[PDB]
Amino acid sequence: STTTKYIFVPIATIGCGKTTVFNTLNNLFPQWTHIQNDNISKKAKLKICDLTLLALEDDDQSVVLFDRNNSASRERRQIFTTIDQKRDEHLDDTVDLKYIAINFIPEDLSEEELWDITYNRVIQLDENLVESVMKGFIQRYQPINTSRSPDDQFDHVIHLKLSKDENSLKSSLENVRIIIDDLVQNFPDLIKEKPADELINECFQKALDYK
Ligand SMILES: Nc1nc2c(ncn2[C@@H]2O[C@H](COP(=O)(O)OP(=O)(O)O)[C@@H](O)[C@H]2O)c(=O)[nH]1
Ligand SMILES: [Mg+2]
Repeated sequence: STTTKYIFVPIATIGCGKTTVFNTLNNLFPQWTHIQNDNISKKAKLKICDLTLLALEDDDQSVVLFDRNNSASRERRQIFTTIDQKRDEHLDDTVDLKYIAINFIPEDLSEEELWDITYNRVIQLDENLVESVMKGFIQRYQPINTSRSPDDQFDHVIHLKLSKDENSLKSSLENVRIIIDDLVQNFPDLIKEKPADELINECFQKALDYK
């Protein structure tokens, strides 16, 4: 009849834990599709928006974890505009697409704290290179604003934490739990009942200790 598919869109900078969070989710939900912009050649014929629509063709596949920073508003605009104009190449008219923003940078977080947390995660000439690339994404960062274009096209926003780890609880593991609880409440057809907490912890351990 009618199928609902989902595209999870981060708003993040480097080192906020996007890949760790998305890998944890995909370990829990192997049927979801994790597309990593960092794995795509900057001269690939099919770019991330193309691979996203390619994935959503199968009745198999209903979730794309769109793994890219999108720190700048123009990068969110690209997603909405490109998917909107190309989806009829791939999907029939019975497929409803929903866009879920995954906000990695709390609105009250200072740029200083954002830098301290992410820079220490990433380091822990090539150092200068990593640092200046990280500074570029932060320089371009425009916080999510659903009161105006383009972020008003999101169907839903999940607000994550970004903290120093406290009480031996990794920030990204807390965020995995936040996402699961939010989806169970707001999109109950997607995940029917929550995975066991020990399974979430193991799936996060796998992602965290990925080298
Ligand atoms: N201490 C700590 N490290 C984390 C956390 N989340 C991710 N990391 C680590 O921080 C680094 C960057 O995480 P990653 O998921 O690759 O960030 P990305 O650039 O947004 O994809 C990796 O070495 C992760 O293992 C966290 O909550 N706490
Ligand atoms: Mg990454």
